[PDB]
Amino acid sequence: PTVFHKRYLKKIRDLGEGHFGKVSLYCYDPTNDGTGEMVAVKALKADAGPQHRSGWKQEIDILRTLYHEHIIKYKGCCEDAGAASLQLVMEYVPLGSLRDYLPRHSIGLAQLLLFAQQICEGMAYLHAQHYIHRDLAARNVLLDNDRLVKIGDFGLAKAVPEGHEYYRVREDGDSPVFWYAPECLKEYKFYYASDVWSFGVTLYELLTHCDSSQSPPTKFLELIGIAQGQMTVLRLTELLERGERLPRPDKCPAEVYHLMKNCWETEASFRPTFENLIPILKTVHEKYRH
Ligand SMILES: Nc1ncnc2c1ncn2[C@@H]1O[C@H](COP(=O)(O)OP(=O)(O)O)[C@@H](O)[C@H]1O
Ligand SMILES: [Mg+2]
Ligand SMILES: [Mg+2]
Repeated sequence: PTVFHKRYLKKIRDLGEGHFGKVSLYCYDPTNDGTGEMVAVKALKADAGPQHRSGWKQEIDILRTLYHEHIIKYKGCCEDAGAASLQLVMEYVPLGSLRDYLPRHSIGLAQLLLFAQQICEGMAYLHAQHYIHRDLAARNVLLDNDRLVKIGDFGLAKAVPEGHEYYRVREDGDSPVFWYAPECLKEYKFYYASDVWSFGVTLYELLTHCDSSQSPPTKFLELIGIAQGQMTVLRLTELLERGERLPRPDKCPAEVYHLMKNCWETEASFRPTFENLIPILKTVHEKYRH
């Protein structure tokens, strides 16, 4: 509901880009003294078409209705006269995403399992609100402090109508295919269980400290090959249907890899829900903590 006046917004730096969104760091200082809050402002590029504009409206509408300790905090909106739409104002998390933080900070196993438990808590809340995230990846998991994680980026999020188990989307170039379950790839159907598959991929990213050489696109493309014409998604669907999976990260405990593999069941109903994962991850974190 809050309205931020463009008048008092001072750009500090960009945090994320590019086609078709941009996240920037601003100081919102109405007193003009410097005591003003630091905010992360997400803007829709003025060049964006109707499809991305109706989607952006949905992203703001969804984030506005969500309230959870593991979901990025919505602060309000700013009128972007130049766009012309709304700029999404949210809390700024200094440590950034796990994708940017982990390659530079060796975090212990216990802490990574805590982040994974918190991701499941935030996701179970999201699923109880009858929404699917559709872009669950380490790049979209923001770190508030060494012990606290927050899910962001609701750009692909959708409301799943009551009584329905899935939502159908179309063939898109920006689809994060390397984080997607086979039902999404082959039938274009996104179930609550499809987000669980993406969590298994996110859990794999965390256990690899988001190392680029071990990332899901890197590993799947080494399996698929780069001279496949328009067939990368087809070869991906085929390798997953044959039971091939991302490997066990170095130092990942066997039980944790088995949990990962269970999130990667080909049959969507054989996967645990986020509600089932919470006590499991609480127990595993407790085992590994010291
Ligand atoms: N609240 C925030 N605080 C700090 N960095 C953020 C915040 N929101 C986003 N970012 C950074 O900007 C990147 C892009 O933001 P995101 O919402 O995921 O946009 P996109 O839809 O283009 O992927 C994130 O991966 C992260 O690096
Ligand atoms: Mg993102
Ligand atoms: Mg996004």
